[PDB]
Amino acid sequence: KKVVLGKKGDTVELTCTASQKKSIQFHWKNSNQIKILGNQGSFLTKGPSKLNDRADSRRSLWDQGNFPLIIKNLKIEDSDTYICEVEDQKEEVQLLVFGLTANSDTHLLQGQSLTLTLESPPGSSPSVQCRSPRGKNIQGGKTLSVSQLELQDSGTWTCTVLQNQKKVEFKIDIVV
Amino acid sequence: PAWRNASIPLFCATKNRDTWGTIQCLPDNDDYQEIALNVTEAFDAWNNTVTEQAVEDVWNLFETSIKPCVKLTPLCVAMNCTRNMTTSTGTTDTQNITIINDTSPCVRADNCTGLKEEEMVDCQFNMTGLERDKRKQYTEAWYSKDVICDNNTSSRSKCYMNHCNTSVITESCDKHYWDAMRFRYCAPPGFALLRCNDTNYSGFAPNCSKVVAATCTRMMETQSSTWFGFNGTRAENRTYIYWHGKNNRTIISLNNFYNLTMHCKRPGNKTVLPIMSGFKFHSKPVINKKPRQAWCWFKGEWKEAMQEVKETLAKHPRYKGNRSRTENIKFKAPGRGSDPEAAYMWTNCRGEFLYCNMTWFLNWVDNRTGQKQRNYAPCHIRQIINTWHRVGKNVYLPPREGELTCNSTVTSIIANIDTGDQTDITFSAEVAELYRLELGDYKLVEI
Repeated sequence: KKVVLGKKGDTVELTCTASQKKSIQFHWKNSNQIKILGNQGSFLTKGPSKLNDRADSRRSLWDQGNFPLIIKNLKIEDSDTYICEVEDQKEEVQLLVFGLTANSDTHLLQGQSLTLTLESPPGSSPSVQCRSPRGKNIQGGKTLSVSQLELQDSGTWTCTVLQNQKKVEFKIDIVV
Repeated sequence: PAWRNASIPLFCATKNRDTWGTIQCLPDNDDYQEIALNVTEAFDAWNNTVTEQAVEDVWNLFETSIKPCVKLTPLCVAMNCTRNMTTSTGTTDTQNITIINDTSPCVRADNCTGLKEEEMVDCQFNMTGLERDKRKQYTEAWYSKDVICDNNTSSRSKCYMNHCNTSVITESCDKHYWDAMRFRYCAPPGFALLRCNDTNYSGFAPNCSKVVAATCTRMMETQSSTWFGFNGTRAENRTYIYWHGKNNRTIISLNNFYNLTMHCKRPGNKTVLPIMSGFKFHSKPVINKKPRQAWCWFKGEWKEAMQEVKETLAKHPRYKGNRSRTENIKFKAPGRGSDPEAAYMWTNCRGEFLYCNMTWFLNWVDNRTGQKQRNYAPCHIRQIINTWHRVGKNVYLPPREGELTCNSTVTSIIANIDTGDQTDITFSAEVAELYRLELGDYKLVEI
């Protein structure tokens, strides 16, 4: 199965695979067998879950043979596996949502220490590999603290997480 | 003799002489002959070619009889939509019972308290119309329960319709409707039709001890309805339920003893006399303020029929619920955000489709205390009408002015049966389950 990464608030696409070209009835089930989205003929019946106002789909490819799952406002606790139910087959899709943020907004003077707060879901092992415009590729565990922060070390740092050969970019706002 | 299965569609014999009935069907001469056979055969109400042929002919009749003005195919098209909020404030909820009949003064003036005015949406979109290479602009009204918008804070934003049936195919549409039509499926020579005639038929029957052979089928009704069934032909003097062998899709029939009749009426323009006013003998006409709402009136012993339905469900052999307790079983509508067919009614009244609030009827039937118990359902006509058989969508003309009355008899109920801690029987929008109830005991065999 394929796994994607969310940017903690944006939308993610979980496409399905079908070659029948019939627009058959499809079901969206999580790991706890709770209904979220489904088909009733040519309808959508929103099941009793916690993604009633967040789960959507790009339904142009109903006749093409792909059923995406669009979830907006992703959170830490929303990371779960989903299965697509077409032609009595189960296609498991894995979704992982993580993020990274700090605690100091603008009071970052010269020579002050840097604090970070990595927000990660349980059951995962992230690896922080931040990239700096000055060439500082600091690698470590989950929580990273830098004792040096000056005027020349400002800007949007490119901090990424390597996990199962997947990595995405983020932005950190530093004001000195 | 020995007979094998077949999938060849039959020819239809109708009694009405409309355009579609004369083009696609033969005349019917009531040559219904039945021969009883002492054989055992397997009958399936869902996996039958006769059921699919009947549903296809009913869908063909629906498409040919009332032509849509707009035919829509699945394709998501980006468009800009504005939100015209029709805000009407409600008063305090009164819990007193009002058994409102047809002689009430509020229904005749058509100024009686019904459903809310839903927020209509205007959208503009550029696509190829009849010409395949030239983009054309259209502006049509859509409701608030069939739209999904990316930005709900702004009045104008990029939005999509539900199910993405957003490809307009134009058609010159005239307000035509079909009357009470009946037909039967007569078999060609060299072929026979077998009917399972046992009283314990529940949709599935691997062993049918009462098989009756015939050359033609029985009387039929083509009135489309969700959550109910009107003017049915197989309404016996009993209540019987059918259960599919793989899922929760069911169809429940009713009894003719309680006389469950159906009356749906929408007043239009009320005028005391054609307009002849002056100094003397001048009188006002009752103008319409909400022409988009209608009324449907439930008559007959509904609670005793509901109790017989509960008894038939408790006496079903495959029912896993509590037999000794019948108060646990309740009728519940699906929650909000579901289909319009899964939120209101969908029945035809001379070309007009009415969407009626089940909640007051649910409170009246299930005797839920503390809620508004009304023996009817307040309706609101939807200009945006969903489809049930094929993946499509249609937009109709604005409704006419005047009274469009309908009289029917309620014979069956479309519902989904779920068994658990609390037996929740929700209702489905499968219109094909009515015809699968009607001819599910019939099965074509090849001589």
